[PDB]
Amino acid sequence: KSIEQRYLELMKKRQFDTFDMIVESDNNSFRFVVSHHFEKMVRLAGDRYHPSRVKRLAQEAVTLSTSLPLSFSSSVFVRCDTDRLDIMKVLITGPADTPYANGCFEFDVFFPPDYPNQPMLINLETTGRHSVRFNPNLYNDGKVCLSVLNTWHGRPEEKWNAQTSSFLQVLVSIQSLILVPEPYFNEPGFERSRGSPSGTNSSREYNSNIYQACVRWAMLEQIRSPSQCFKDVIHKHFWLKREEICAQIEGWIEELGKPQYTERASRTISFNSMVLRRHYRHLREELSKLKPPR
Amino acid sequence: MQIFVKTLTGKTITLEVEPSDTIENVKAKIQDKEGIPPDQQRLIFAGKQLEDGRTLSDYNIQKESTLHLVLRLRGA
Amino acid sequence: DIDESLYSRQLYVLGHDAMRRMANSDILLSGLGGLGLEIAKNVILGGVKSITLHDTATCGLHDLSSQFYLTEADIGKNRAEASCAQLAELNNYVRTVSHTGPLTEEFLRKFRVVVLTNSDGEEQQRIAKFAHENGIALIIAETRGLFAKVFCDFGESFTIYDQDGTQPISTMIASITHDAQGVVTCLDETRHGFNDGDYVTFSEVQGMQELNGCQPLKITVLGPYTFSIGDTSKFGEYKSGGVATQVKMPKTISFKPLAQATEEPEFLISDFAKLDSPATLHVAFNALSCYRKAHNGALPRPWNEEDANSFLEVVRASSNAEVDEKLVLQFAKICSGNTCPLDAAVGGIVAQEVLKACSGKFTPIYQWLYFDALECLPTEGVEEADAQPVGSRYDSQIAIFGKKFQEKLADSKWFIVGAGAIGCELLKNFGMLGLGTGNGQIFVTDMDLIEKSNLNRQFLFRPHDVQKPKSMTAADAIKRMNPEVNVTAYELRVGAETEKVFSEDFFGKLDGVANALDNVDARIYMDRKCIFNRIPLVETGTLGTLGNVQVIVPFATESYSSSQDPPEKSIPICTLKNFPNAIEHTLQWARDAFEGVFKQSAENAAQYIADPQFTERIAKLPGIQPLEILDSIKKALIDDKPKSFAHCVEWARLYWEDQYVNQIKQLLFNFPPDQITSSGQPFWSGPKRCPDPLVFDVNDPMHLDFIYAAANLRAEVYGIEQVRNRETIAELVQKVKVPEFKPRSLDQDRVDKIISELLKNADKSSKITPLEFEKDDDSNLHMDFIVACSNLRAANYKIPPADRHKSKLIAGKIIPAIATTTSVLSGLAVLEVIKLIVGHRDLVKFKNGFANLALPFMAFSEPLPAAKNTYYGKEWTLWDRFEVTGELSLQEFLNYFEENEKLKITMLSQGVSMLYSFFMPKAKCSERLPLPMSEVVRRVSKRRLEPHERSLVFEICCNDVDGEDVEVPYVRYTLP
Ligand SMILES: *P(=O)(O)OC[C@H]1O[C@@H](n2cnc3c(N)ncnc32)[C@H](O)[C@@H]1O
Repeated sequence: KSIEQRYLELMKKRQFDTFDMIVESDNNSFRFVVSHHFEKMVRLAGDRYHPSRVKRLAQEAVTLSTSLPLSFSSSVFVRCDTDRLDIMKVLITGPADTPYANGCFEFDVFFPPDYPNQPMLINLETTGRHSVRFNPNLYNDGKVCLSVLNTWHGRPEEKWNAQTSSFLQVLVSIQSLILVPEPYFNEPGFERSRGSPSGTNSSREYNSNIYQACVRWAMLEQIRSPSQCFKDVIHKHFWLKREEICAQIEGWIEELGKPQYTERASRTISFNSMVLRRHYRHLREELSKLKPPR
Repeated sequence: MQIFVKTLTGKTITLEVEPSDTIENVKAKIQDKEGIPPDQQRLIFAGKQLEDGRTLSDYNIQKESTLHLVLRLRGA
Repeated sequence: DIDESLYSRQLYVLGHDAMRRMANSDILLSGLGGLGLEIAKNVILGGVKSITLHDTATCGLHDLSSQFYLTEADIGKNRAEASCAQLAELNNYVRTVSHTGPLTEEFLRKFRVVVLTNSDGEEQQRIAKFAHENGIALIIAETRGLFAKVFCDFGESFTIYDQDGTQPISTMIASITHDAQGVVTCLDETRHGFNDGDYVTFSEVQGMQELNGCQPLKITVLGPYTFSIGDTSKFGEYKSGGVATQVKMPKTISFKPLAQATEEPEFLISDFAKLDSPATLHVAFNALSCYRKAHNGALPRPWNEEDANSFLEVVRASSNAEVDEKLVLQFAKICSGNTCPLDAAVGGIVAQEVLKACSGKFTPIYQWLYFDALECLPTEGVEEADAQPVGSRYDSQIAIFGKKFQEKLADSKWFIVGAGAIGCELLKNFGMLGLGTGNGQIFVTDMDLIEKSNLNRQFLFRPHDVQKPKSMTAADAIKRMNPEVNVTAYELRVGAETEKVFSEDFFGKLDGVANALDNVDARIYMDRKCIFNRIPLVETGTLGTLGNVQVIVPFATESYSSSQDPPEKSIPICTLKNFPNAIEHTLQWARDAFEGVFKQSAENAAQYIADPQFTERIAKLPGIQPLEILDSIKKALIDDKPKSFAHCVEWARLYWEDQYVNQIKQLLFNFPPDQITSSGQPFWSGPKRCPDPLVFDVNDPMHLDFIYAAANLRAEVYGIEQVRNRETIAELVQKVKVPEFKPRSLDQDRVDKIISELLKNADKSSKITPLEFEKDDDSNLHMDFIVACSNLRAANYKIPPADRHKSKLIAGKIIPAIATTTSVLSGLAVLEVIKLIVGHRDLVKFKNGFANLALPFMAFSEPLPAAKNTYYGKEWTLWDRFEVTGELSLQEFLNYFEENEKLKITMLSQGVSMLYSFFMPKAKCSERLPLPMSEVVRRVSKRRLEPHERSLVFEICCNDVDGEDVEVPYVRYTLP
């Protein structure tokens, strides 16, 4: 079988599953054994829930057990608490031909008690301890900016709709509109500057920054210290695609080595290329240590 | 036919409907003109609350009839 | 000025101009029965300059049915004199006096508004003519059994300054056409919301600068996104920008005198299903006086057929118009009675009309309002012998409902959740009704304590009752009004944590629940409890002049959760972060800054100081959490710890610079001010305002205010003594050196190092204390800091600043409230409670109520029946459930359904937990199958089962024999 066929056959079984995120503690309390961003909100909510939330979450789980996107380019993996559907973690691999390609990005999802009336809360965890802004819509504090997650006035076809909107729609929206090939033009106003040499240089600078950011945090830290929920998935994904990842990073380094027209962008590109080589050496060191999965 | 919808805050809305439209259609026209989703709208007429799946003929809503768009409040 | 600390909630409804006008108005109230007492109470709580209570009747046993300020010892005394002493304690800013002399012409000239109750026809006509001739607002109110009448005559020329009570709406302008019918188009297709025929004004318009600050212009709404303002060809070409703001145009109307208005009445409709009722009620109320004149001043006897026939004959003789004879007979049969909730509602309406007359705000009743509550009566009526008086304080109520209904009331048990304004009014109405005075009981619960701002609309509390529990104080207060009332009070918040007291046994002996809460979570919880225990629930909610009542009947109507309310409006992350365009965004940003700076930055440090073993506890946390806590503790305790107030001032100055200069400079570096997109529109256009960094000036009051508040709060956090001297802080802040800023384009080892640093350098003698945001205290400087921060951020983006009043309204999430609305909606709720206690089950009798006292508007609807669904041909609603008894294993539980109900359970849940599912791990599924359901619930929910829990509720998602999903009722699992 081709490597793509093996990847598709192996990652299909682990798309949706449950993990022990919460365990019993003393004096009728519970503690988190995994790092969840919305633990404080979970504790504040307590046992409050709207009656429709149970049915909505059951339907969402039924949809997610079979309809999660999966391809050799990008895939989505969802883990939920074994006893609570409203606490979830999402792993999205970067699509091909983008600065995020083959990078594992982890999100924390909490469904509020008012769901599906209020939109769910999603926060990006792969931020490099808030030192990296991966996208104009992905602030370094973890907040995700999407129109579908807004109940504010907006426009009826763009707001969060209690009938039409769903978790799968939000995941696909992130996967296809945030991890775009040219994230620089995601900012409004900058979109119409594309096609000009200055816009091209700015996009190249942004992509050069994102290259090293992704290589360090989305790949190296995920291999070194994977999340307990996605350990097996991350190991399999990085073992099956080590050669492709190495070739892609070498291509990135070669692209960054091309001459630049402006010195201001040239200095930043050279610095980012140096950092990218420094991180790629470590990544090559780590990839060789990956024992093959059974 | 033309009907009027009064909001609990006193704003008046004019709709162009037909005696056979359904309540879903009326709510959709209201959604165009105001912006509330149809499931958040409470229409009162002649002591009756309009429910989805019925037409204006059952409620005997005729020309120049006035509907009331009410809502619930969370104070106390 | 107006004492905001007392009138805080009422100011957001009325306004400063209205409150100033009411503070100069003298009120005369004639008649001190139940209705008059309610009117006086609401008016006094409103805060008029003075009120004079006039009455000629003496207190009797029949007055105790609704007068809560009269006792049996007051029988024989003048009602006004007896109630004046107790009424004066409601508000010390209002001068309350009592008058017993005749209502001479010279005496009437001293009052702005005159309210007439229980006055006869001749006196009514004379006083109305005199008041209309001499420019005195007149209101006439009456209550006869279950009927009401309100008349308003505010003079020949009455000016209304705010017709509807809604805030003006402003919209951003995208383009204005330059022609004879210029059309204004809104921004990026956002609905303006302007009504047709509105008046608007323009500001911040570039190119068409002539429209800036112009007089209001009548508009024509051409669509949901565009409107026309007339000819715009005389002005310059429109460039960009512009904000159109709605302007409230005053209206002047003329009121007919009483004599003319009687012949040509204009009716305000109270129920749109009774359009013919007001015409008949007008004649009935008019002919009541003739009947009294013809029968020695005696009203028709309760439920007497002969007197009803005589009254019908009198009505026929007095008028030639056709009337509802059945309605006339029903009116005659119960016109001699009197009940409390109707009096409360009519008093709340009449008091709002008095406030309208005083202040000129909101639209008055034009001109007659007639209300009835005939659905509270039994369908078969009341026998005459049952309605005879028995020498009790409920005689006027027995004259309406009979003695058997009084016995039913005495044995009723009802639960009131929340003891706020609505809760206090419900308690008063239940006490005066006689509910629970026999073998029944009245339960009231509330977790809050009494604050000063609560005294404005909660009449059961006194200034010396501050810091006492609400529920206990309210119960003690209503015990004095009616000694026979049995009340049990709790200081508990209803929820999952208090089910030990509010167990299934507690709800098992209840007859109903009345909701008086201020949040949706408690409403949802109480709705779920009422569904599970199958008891009726009455839900009430208010917002300013708006109110609503919903009645939920088991097996009859839909529940509270069956419908959805609009979600709470949030703010987009980018709008709050980088591009604010309204004062709400800046206020939310200031609130978040306050929280993050004065609370979140010190919680970990305080916990570390208090708990010696905090480090070892946080060393076991997963992920990067130990580092994220240890570095915050280090930053709070070593790096940013101020050793003196001078360091606090320096930190405040640096924080000001970072927030209003450095970050704005960085944002402008990222996006240049003159950036223009390819198609032509600049980046800093439309909803985005180009900011400009501020320049610090110690002479500027705003900058010094921010420095003062921030430094004092920072000193309070670390325990340093505050320096509340503006001159000293101004002197100190001028010596601070601001560093230059330029825009820009092993974990275990770190944990051990930080722990060692905390053990060595950090001192446990510190007194770090996070601050809790309190808005109602003016000496804690929280609101001062919020106002300064929000106004400075607004000055950054050229957003118009907001004063302390609006900032407190928005940032504090204050819900405006007034007493008149509360009284109306509690009266309506108690009427629904009476209907429930009677035994009505048809949805025709029950009425969901909606009101807006500003319009004035009232409307009703039948509650919607519960939705019906079918599985295997069996109909079920939200009230039906499965009954599974005994103790069963999980496998036995699944097999029970699979064998009896022919349903395959694919997902079994208990609340937020998940006991079983199709995608659960095989090992856990095998483990949980042989265990009893109680043990499975204990394991999954991670908490013990309390002994008071006698049953559990399960929600199941099932598949039929054909493999398709079907909706099924929930399961009630009875523990052995
Ligand atoms: P308004 O805010 O004047 O009246 C509301 C009162 O209800 C009390 N309250 C709110 N939420 C609860 C719960 N869950 N349980 C008991 N009491 C509640 C508030 O404290 C106000 O007194």
